Amino acid sequence: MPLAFCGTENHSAAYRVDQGVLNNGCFVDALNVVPHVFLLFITFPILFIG
Amino acid sequence: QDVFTTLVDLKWPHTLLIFTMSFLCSWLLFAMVWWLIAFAHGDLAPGEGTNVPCVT
Ligand SMILES: CCCCCCCCCCCCCCCCCC(=O)OC[C@H](COP(=O)(O)OC[C@H](N)C(=O)O)OC(=O)CCCCCCCCCCCCCCCCC
Ligand SMILES: CCCCCCCCCCCCCCCCCC(=O)OC[C@H](COP(=O)(O)OC[C@H](N)C(=O)O)OC(=O)CCCCCCCCCCCCCCCCC
Ligand SMILES: *[C@@H]1O[C@H](CO)[C@@H](O[C@@H]2O[C@H](CO)[C@@H](O)[C@H](O)[C@H]2NC(C)=O)[C@H](O)[C@H]1NC(C)=O
Repeated sequence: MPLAFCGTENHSAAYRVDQGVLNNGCFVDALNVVPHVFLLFITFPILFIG
Repeated sequence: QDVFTTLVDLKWPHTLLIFTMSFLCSWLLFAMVWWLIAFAHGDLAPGEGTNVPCVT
């Protein structure tokens, strides 16, 4: 039972991005993660120079 | 604006913080992108099929 961004239940079959990737109830969450991990890692050097 | 003046000015422990954090932030951001794209193609779903993954 290793860690998982989505849910390993249903014998780990929830990653199927079919029926459109945007209709993946988990992938949209990943897209929302991206802007946060973009700002943090474009500002950390600037905040540290400060 | 004169960023590269500041980077030389700073002390060695602070310079190593900037050093380490620049590299690690770059590594982790691009790791996020690799994760997302190889997930969009479906290569993350286990036993999806014979579809050749875009990154093995
Ligand atoms: C009368 C004519 C005037 C000029 C007219 C030009 C017309 C051009 C049209 C518009 C194009 C401009 C595009 C700029 C957009 C980005 C600007 C930016 O980020 O820099 C902004 C600043 C300073 O630069 P500036 O104030 O713009 O200088 C230009 C101007 N001539 C000036 O000197 O005023 O830059 C900084 O202050 C940079 C700090 C450097 C610190 C080092 C770390 C960088 C952080 C990002 C990476 C971090 C590391 C992690 C890697 C992640 C990988 C994605
Ligand atoms: C209490 C809060 C107060 C806040 C005030 C300011 C904070 C300053 C902190 C001061 C204490 C820091 C203790 C750090 C212990 C290690 C020091 C070290 O390795 O440097 C050894 C030397 C330099 O000596 P220095 O004393 O750092 O000199 C700085 C001086 N002030 C100057 O400006 O000159 O370094 C060199 O001359 C470079 C040799 C490098 C050779 C090998 C590289 C080792 C590091 C490589 C990076 C490793 C990163 C690992 C990250 C892992 C992340 C998971
Ligand atoms: C879970 O994955 C399976 C296959 O991708 C699908 O449905 C499963 O299969 C059995 C047999 O048809 C169904 O009765 C169940 O609904 C599912 N099994 C289990 C253990 O739940 C479907 O894609 C997914 N279903 C759900 C509810 O997540």
